[PDB]
Amino acid sequence: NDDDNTEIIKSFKNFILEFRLDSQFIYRDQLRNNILVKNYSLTVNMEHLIGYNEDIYKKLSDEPSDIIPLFETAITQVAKRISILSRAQLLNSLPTFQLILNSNANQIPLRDLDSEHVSKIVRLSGIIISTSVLSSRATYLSIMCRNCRHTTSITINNFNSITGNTVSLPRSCLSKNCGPDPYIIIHESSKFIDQQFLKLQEIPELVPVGEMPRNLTMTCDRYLTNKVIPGTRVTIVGIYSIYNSKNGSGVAIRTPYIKILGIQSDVETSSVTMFTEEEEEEFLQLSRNPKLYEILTNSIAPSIFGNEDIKKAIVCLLMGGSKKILPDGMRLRGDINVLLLGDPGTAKSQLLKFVEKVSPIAVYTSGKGSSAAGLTASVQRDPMTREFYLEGGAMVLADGGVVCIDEFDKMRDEDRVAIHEAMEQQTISIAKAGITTVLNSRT
Amino acid sequence: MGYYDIDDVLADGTEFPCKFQYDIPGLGYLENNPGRPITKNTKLSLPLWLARILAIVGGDEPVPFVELLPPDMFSTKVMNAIKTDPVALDLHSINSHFFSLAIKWIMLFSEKELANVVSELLLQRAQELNHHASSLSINTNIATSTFLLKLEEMEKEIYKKSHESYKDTKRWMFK
Amino acid sequence: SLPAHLQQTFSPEEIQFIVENEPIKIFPRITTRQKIHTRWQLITTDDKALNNMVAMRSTEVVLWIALLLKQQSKCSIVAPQWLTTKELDRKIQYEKTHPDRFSELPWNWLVLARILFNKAKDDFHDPIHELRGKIQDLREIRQIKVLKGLKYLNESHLQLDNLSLLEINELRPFITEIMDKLREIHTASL
Amino acid sequence: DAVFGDRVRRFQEFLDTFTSYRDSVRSIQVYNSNNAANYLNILPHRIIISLDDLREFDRSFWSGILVEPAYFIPPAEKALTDLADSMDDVPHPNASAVSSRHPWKLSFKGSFGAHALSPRTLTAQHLNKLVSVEGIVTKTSLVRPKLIRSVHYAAKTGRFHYRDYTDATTTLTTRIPTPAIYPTEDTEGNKLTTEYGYSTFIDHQRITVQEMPEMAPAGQLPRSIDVILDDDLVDKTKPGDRVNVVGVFKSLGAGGMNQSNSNTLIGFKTLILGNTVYPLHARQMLTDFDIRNINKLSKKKDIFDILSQSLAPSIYGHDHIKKAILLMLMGGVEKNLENGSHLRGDINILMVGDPSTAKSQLLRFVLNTASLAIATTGRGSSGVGLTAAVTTDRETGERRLEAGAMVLADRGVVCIDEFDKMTDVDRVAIHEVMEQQTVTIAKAGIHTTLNARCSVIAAANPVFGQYDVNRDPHQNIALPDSLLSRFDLLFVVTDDINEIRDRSISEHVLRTHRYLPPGYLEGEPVRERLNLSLAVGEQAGAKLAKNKGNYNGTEIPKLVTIPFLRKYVQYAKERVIPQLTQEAINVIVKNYTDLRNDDNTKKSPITARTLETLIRLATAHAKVRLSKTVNKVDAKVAANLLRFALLGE
Amino acid sequence: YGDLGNKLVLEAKRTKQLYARSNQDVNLPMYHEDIIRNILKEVSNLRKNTEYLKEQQQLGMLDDKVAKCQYFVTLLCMERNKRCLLAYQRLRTDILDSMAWNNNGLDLMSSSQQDTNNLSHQEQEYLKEYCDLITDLKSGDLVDIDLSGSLVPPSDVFIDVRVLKDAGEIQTEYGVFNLIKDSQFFVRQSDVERLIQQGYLQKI
DNA sequence: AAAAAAAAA
Ligand SMILES: Nc1ncnc2c1ncn2[C@@H]1O[C@H](COP(=O)(O)OP(=O)(O)OP(=O)(O)O)[C@@H](O)[C@H]1O
Ligand SMILES: Nc1ncnc2c1ncn2[C@@H]1O[C@H](COP(=O)(O)OP(=O)(O)OP(=O)(O)O)[C@@H](O)[C@H]1O
Ligand SMILES: [Mg+2]
Ligand SMILES: [Mg+2]
Ligand SMILES: [Zn+2]
Repeated sequence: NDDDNTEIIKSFKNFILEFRLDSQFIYRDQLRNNILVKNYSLTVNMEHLIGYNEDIYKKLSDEPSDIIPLFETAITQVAKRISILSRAQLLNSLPTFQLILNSNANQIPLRDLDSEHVSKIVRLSGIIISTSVLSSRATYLSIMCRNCRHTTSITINNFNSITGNTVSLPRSCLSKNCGPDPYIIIHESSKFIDQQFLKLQEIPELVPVGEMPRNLTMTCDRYLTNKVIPGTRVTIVGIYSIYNSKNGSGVAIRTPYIKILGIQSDVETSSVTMFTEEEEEEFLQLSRNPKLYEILTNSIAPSIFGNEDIKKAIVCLLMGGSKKILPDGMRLRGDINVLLLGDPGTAKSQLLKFVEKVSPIAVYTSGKGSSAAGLTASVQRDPMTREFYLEGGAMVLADGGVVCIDEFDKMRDEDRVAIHEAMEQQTISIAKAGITTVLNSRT
Repeated sequence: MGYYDIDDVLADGTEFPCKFQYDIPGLGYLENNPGRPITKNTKLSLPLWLARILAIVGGDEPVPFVELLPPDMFSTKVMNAIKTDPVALDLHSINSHFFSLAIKWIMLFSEKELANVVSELLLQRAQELNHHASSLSINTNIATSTFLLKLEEMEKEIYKKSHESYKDTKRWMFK
Repeated sequence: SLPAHLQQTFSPEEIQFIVENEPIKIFPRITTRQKIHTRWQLITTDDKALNNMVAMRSTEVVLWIALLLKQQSKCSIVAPQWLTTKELDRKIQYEKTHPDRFSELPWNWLVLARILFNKAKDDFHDPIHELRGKIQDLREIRQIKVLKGLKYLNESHLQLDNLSLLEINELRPFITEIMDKLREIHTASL
Repeated sequence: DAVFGDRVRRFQEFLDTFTSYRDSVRSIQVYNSNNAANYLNILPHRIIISLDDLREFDRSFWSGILVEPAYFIPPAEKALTDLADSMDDVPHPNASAVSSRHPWKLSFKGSFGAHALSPRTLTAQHLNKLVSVEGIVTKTSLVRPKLIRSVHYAAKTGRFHYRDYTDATTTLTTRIPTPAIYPTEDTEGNKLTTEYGYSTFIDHQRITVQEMPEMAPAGQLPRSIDVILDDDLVDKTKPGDRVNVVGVFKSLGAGGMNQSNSNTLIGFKTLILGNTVYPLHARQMLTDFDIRNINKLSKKKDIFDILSQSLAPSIYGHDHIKKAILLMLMGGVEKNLENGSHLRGDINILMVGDPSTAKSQLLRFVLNTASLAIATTGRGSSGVGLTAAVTTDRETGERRLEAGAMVLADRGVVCIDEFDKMTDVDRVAIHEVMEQQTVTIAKAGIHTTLNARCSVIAAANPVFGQYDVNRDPHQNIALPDSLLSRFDLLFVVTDDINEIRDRSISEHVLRTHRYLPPGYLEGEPVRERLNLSLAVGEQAGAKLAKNKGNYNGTEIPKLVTIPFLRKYVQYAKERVIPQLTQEAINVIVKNYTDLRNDDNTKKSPITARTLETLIRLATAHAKVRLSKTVNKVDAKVAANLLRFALLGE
Repeated sequence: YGDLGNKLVLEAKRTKQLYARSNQDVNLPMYHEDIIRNILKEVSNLRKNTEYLKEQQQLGMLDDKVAKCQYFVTLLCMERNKRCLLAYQRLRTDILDSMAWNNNGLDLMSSSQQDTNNLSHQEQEYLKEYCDLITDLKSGDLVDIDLSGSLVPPSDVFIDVRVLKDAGEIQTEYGVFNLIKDSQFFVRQSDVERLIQQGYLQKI
């Protein structure tokens, strides 16, 4: 039982210590650079693992949830080996290292997931619609008894592979005549990590005919948290597993969910500067071009013919102005507004979608299917605890970017007056059900 | 102290609080009404390059014309803040030429309690500087950038030189 | 020369040049012993070895001459003693058993290694990858020891008994600047 | 084992080293003794230590406190209690009160470094560590006492027994749980009667603090954390207050690791045991030379014009608006009579004008410079939820009223934008407040009258896109006259086109935009900054550093800074209560009679309530110059301002 | 008053960054002599004021302390302005010599800025004088050494070279090279360094 | 109990 685990750990250690192409051991230097900056994590490219040996890839693809903790403890063993001197024999504050995977396999649409993808590694893409608040998870628990009153420690991993996975309390004491489970939890001298929940929605253009989009639930932990914001297209690599809901129709039902292993995002969470040196040099070189203005102006909607001043206005809007502040506290606006008011057939709507696509943060909405309460701030109540809480609309979702509104005249007169302050001062004030909050929205 | 040094020249331009220890008729013409003389104990914010010499000239009881008040940059609060945890301190906001002005201030006024604390501060920050410099990519979290934006003006030169040295060594090593 | 700040420290190319300006042993493939023919008659190397030479015998030449002959089929570079597994094992054991002393090692460390692995690939009796891995492990150990030792920087002096050329060069600017700053701070304080 | 004693004696050594805390403790003791039997305030047994001195004394203990307070604070508290017991000297104590056993809990102040966080920054690796968090008070719970130690007596034995109870939130260290079962029988079966008046009960309240929405990530809602505090400081502050709370951040509860869990994804509960609370206020006490300077400025002839000009220096013109705002921020006194009931005391101002004439900016300035103010938008508010709400508390299971927007602004000022766009229904909710400054809630079995004595300032647009000077003033304003008659001052502003004014305002606005923050270059945008270096903060009269106010020279007339003006307002609103005299009465009656019988066109009709406005304006102007009597000059200036606001120059 | 002078010096710092980040001699920025001559005009006004003040001091109606303090203040003003101007010009001359020393002293007008008109006429004549000095320096006892040659140590004898620009045929010692566009040579390293420095060859 | 969307008057 234990020998196979040791063999697998040894195989992974040999892989990580031996993998070199040309004259560089890439993973060891990656570990060094990660430890030096206090980022106890490692990234494995799947193609390298396949090329090194196929049996390890086969085992990982067969039972991922069981295999992965062995790899993630081999990583920390190697890190302690290649970072700490034994000195013929301390702090040793190195937790279990996080494993991150990347792959280039075929994508699978959300609606195509079925009973045959249970406990398998899958890759898929979607849109982020909501992020949950972070929560704590125990990893090393100090357990104390009452009658015999001794000390014990429990080590728990985050992978489950099954609904239970939980050793709540050992039956009987450790050897007089104590109870069944006479233990408590010593909250001090305990170690905790962080977990977060996310909701994913199907990409609009792959929705089947005459259907509505489907949502799914994903869970991430440690360094993968606090990475994605609502409204960002992402590519996820994870495990499609199921968990029971004893609190919650039918018989023997099990709600599926996704455990996040790796996230790729187009924006790369850049919006302080994090760009590569080569990219910064390329941007400076492009800015040195004597005719960058015409190059960018031609770039705005190349399939639209004739409009020039409109394209210049679009470029000036996307670039944006300069925010200013004053000693007495008065704010000054730093955005530019463009209104297109013309005859039909002049391709007004085709520019809006292109501007939405270009901008890093943009939302496209119609003035007909919209409401004043549904744009700035919606006051909802939790069905469980019955408490008022504030849910954002569309204008707050596009803060720091641009908002695309078409058919501005069809919008109701009552609705169109709410945007007055939201643009004249870029701050919205809500006084509903005793909630008095000033919310920021710059767009 | 180099005549043709840009950084020293820039650091010489900061303003220090000071007070007119002596009353001089006809002064203040460069700040207020020229015909109105400046009275005694008048507080002003003067640049270093003249406050240093006007406070030592004397002129003539050979009291100098101006007396330099303790600047707010060197206060007990900052001393406690740097003594508590210097590695995480955002010393860039307090000043951009902090080290050079500290050198000049300690030169004008010998204070054995400043050299040791400043030395310990920079010694502690140097290890983090080297740790970040040795971390060559093979693209980073928020910690590296948020430390890098807390740096002093002069520390950037050390960081860049170390990074270039390590990059050159790595480039020559792997070919 | 100036080139910005390149007047204060050596470039890695200069380090490689100064290292490769060193003697080495060679097993020649040809013979040019004088008929008892053009004299080598160099100006910065003993030509007696190059002129009085015979095949399948040991002799000492400068490293760059050995490399030039290795580019042709006139050379067979003899590997040094410290490029073998049985010596590197006792070496790594020495560093592991002694957590305070830098091990004795020639100052041409890592550089002769890079050059020999680059050019003299087929003349090693031991497999190349194992030797490269052992060298990498030694590099990691010495890096850890250097980081451990750097934690204290006195303003008076410092001692580093067994650091190679590249290790000294890659650390010179940071240590030099920090020590200069500390020294001038102390000097201004008194 | 013995480490507790070692820490206790080390802390005793540290306490003996510094002699300030001993002086404070003996002062508290002597004050408490004097409060006992001499012909209602008592000092709590709490002392605040500055951990800077602790760090300067012993770094090991300082680090132990700031990393793992669970093993360091209790020994310090025990040592402090032992010192207090040793120094105390009471020869004839009481019976029930002697068994209180207050352990003299501590409070901290000084630099925290990396342990001063925000509600969003709190994460897993900051657990079990002393922290200090800034934020805004969202909502509070009800004060409910909880048991600590019970006292029992048996008639047959005649021996008083006691049993002690503790919970997870009671103490920093986890211990074996004890239920609330009352011991009623002895070991030999003797009856035990619970003795009230000898047992111990401590107050308990829970509050929730929210991160400030101003410093939030783009497109992210604010997040909040909850704080538990007990015993002293149990009912400090209120919802809608900026606070800094220092305490221990620890987890509690099994959190599903027992058999009660239903699903895999079970998270723990986190909570902060607050140690101390400080008012942030983005300080509030005048110094001696501050009072000297205030008197020296008030004895000048033209202080009021200087103060009016000092308000919002980046707004061109509108000088009378600035004077009106100055008089409104420090309005007249309220009157109560045994037969006349109550008389309104403050001033409300309404402005109407065509777009782009700098009304909202002045409103924001008034928000920033006021002691207390609340921002409200007409469209984004509901009248029923503006005054009070009904919410069921999760703990007690009962429904209690939650304070509305205007109630929080009691004795403050409320600014409403887009007032004319605000729903007609909710308008009546405003009128009630304008009637008697009291809101009555009679719903779901609660009948209560809530005090709300605030002033309201609003700005509204005319019915048309631009003001029509040739039309009826009632025609241009959508609001009914019933509420318009309440406002004391009505202002109409128009952007008359004139090339001279256009050039002047263009030069001014261009001058404003060419500004650079001190010490920061112009090539890069503004970057966020960290908190203050000091978590909790705190030669005279010869410097005038910020007393004179003129930061930059631009005109012969003087200027004053915002902090000095706010200090002036704080001093004036408290230290002076002027009384009117007959000399101003004659002028007031003469000008009222003249204005009423001038018999010409006017912006609005006038009635008897305008004389009350004149009286309180004269009172406000008497307050401005810091006099206890009202002079005729105040009547003259009030009449001039009213004529400007109603006739026009 | 010399605050405007700081505006120059700060700008100079940015130039050093252009020298620093590039680590290469290219595109020296166009001068700022307008601010300099404004400073010269105001310091001339300062000198005139000082001479007038000294005149009144020698006349007798002026107080000695006022005269001495005004003289000290003005002298500090002149000193700081001169310091700023010299700090600018020293760096300018240093970078000028920097790119003058490596291009064989010919200034490479055939290829770097084209017209070099962003330099002042005084700076241009200084550049010509320094090129004259560079030409004279290797005309002494070091005539057999190319001082303006490569500074990378020679590491290999034969390299592959790929043609970058088209030309005819160029004679060498004992041979001739015809520069056909897009051709690859297998020649000696030390025979094509002059061409490589000029930019006619690529893929070292 | 309080906010928000829909069809008919
Ligand atoms: N200048 C143009 N160049 C190319 N195609 C154009 C141009 N103007 C209009 N079109 C074409 O007209 C069609 C309809 O355009 P679109 O619906 O965007 O017009 P619009 O002005 O937004 O209309 P509406 O006011 O009726 O909403 C598109 O297929 C678009 O390609
Ligand atoms: N006298 C003035 N001084 C400075 N800025 C001014 C002045 N008059 C107008 N402005 C500028 O006009 C702009 C319009 O601001 P704002 O929307 O607050 O004005 P408003 O009159 O309250 O308009 P609205 O009726 O749309 O609320 C601001 O950027 C403000 O700086
Ligand atoms: Mg359309
Ligand atoms: Mg406005
Ligand atoms: Zn037991």
